[PDB]
Amino acid sequence: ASMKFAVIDRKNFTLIHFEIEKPIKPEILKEIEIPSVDTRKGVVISGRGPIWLHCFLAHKYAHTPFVAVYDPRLGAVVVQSHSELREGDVIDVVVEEILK
Amino acid sequence: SMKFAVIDRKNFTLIHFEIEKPIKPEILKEIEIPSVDTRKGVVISGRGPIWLHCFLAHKYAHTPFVAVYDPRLGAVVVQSHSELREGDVIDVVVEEILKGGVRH
RNA sequence: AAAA
Repeated sequence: ASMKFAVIDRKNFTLIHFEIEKPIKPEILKEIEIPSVDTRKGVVISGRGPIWLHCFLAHKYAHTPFVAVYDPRLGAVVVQSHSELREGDVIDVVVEEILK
Repeated sequence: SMKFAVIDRKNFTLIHFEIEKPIKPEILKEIEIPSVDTRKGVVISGRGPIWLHCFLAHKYAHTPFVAVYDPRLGAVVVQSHSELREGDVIDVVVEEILKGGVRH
């Protein structure tokens, strides 16, 4: 109720975008229901929210080919590469254009 | 462009980074990661992009836990393989730990 | 709290 996920399918990743309605407390990490994804595709995590929410979510998709964190300045920065891409690679995605 | 300060405690290693100027994602290919005592959890702290924080949290996932410093709260546990649970907050004040300047 |  403080938080909601939009899950968008793309060829090479699933986009997971969160929207925080009101300021969250860390106790929420114990209660959050994470979106299920196609585990054969990497994940791009997007949203305006605390660094600890991002780190929590990135860890929760570590079992996928890669995890990329959305930077509105750049695209999605690969922060974990298990089976695909390299850390520091940028995926050319504009999340604002998908959501608008 | 970015340097590390390693602060050894009994309960955790505090890794604090400092950025001299804006970094580019390419830096993640070049960064040398401080080695830690892997039998103690890690607290990550610093002023930098969310992707840097996520990159560092994953690089210390082989330790008992990874906590991310929030100046409003303390160190929020984002990963645990210890008594600590995700969403637990470690009472640290990094601003006070760093007073007087730490060599990076 | 998308460069705590």
